[PDB]
Amino acid sequence: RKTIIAGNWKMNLSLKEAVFLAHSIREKIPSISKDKVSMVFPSTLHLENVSKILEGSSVIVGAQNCYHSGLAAFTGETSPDQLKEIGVKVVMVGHSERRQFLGESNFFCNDKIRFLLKNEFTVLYCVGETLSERESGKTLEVLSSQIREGLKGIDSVFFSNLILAYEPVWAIGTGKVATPSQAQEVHSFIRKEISGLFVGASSISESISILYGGSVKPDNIQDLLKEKDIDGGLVGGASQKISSFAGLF
Amino acid sequence: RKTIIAGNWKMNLSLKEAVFLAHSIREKIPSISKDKVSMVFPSTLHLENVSKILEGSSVIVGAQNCYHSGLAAFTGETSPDQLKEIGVKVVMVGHSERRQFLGESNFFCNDKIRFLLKNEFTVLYCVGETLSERESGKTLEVLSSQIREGLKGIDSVFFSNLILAYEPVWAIGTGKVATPSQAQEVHSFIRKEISGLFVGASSISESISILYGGSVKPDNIQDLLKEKDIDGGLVGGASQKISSFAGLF
Repeated sequence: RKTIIAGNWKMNLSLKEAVFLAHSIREKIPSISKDKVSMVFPSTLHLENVSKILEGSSVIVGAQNCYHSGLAAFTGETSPDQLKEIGVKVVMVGHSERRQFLGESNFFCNDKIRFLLKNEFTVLYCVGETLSERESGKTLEVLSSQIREGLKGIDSVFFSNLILAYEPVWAIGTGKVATPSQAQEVHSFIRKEISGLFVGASSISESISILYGGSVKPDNIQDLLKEKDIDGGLVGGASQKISSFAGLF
Repeated sequence: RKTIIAGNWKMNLSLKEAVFLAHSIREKIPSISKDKVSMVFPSTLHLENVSKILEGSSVIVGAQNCYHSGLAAFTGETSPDQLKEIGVKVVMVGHSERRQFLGESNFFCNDKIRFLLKNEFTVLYCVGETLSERESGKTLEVLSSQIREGLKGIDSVFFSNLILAYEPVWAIGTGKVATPSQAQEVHSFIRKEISGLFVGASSISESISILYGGSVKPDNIQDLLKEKDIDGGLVGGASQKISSFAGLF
């Protein structure tokens, strides 16, 4: 099981800032990442640039979203054919901001995930429940649906290229705040749902990385990683400056 | 009233192809565009690149989509702040592929359009009805709604930066085929709806460019431009190779 520290740059950075961050990362992170996998997700407008900078390093670049098609007539969308051409082979699916602000359903996630995994991409699939869902007792039902419907029909032989993240959307500026034990109990559940997904899923459920996607910072990373089923972080704000990002490793 | 020939590269091109097309365009189109405005819309992954190539030329670059926010926490989205930084000041809203495959509503179009126009961008707003809408007699109701709800609350002083396109989605591989008179009667209607949008809209309705977005090719462009209310093209396939694109001017 890999430990992964993934920085999500969201739509927060200028191209100037992205390029400075990329160079800073390339100079520092490979020397301190050690056993941990380093990953970054720049805005699509900046991917080509950032990708050229990080070429030759151990820092993996991913896209924040894509559409489930090769080159074709889909105005506004990015194709995995376009990403592959610039060496980007990781794509994020189902981020809470996309589910909430862009109306992405489990089913649209599933079509992305099927396409990406069939075509040799790594997928970083995000799940998580809102405060209203949690307050209504729907944590289990929502997570279980996100996993089952998100991963429906995916050939088990492709799960080696699937990474999960749990976003405690309920604590995300709500301002409930999530403890490492609260995160742990969700990660254990999620891992148990993977173990039930298809016949013979026992080994895959134990090797799959499940990253924590709530608030992750140098001051709480070690406490999160100590939890048995937490395998890293999908990190927001702290990933967007070199000093905080480097502090995670 | 400007005549505009806008090429939509959709998600159809590799970065290699986009860069070759950009250089080809820069070398040829400025010498033949003459009175016509030339515009291109590359995939977002390629915009930085293409934008650098076309810098200093008369060929205008636009984005195929964006979100209605400055830099902020919207995973997967592109900000007009990011576009402005690389000199892209035109954004397309409401393309039929986005309405159909990405579920974009009139209201989500309206929020994009309000944000873009408030912040000194030019907007290329696409409208059009499906075969089922047309067959049901909803052409008027659909177009009228797309315009009224799309442009709700937009300060009239910003309409100078609004361009329209009509996509005859009903004829778009359906395979009904649209004549220049059929296009004309829609463009005249659309122009009449703009003239009713706000008090004193008479002059703006006569100066606004309304581009035809059905099948546009060197062999039918002159027949389309002869129609009284057709002011250019938003062009798909023919825009994606230099010889066909140059044939439009």
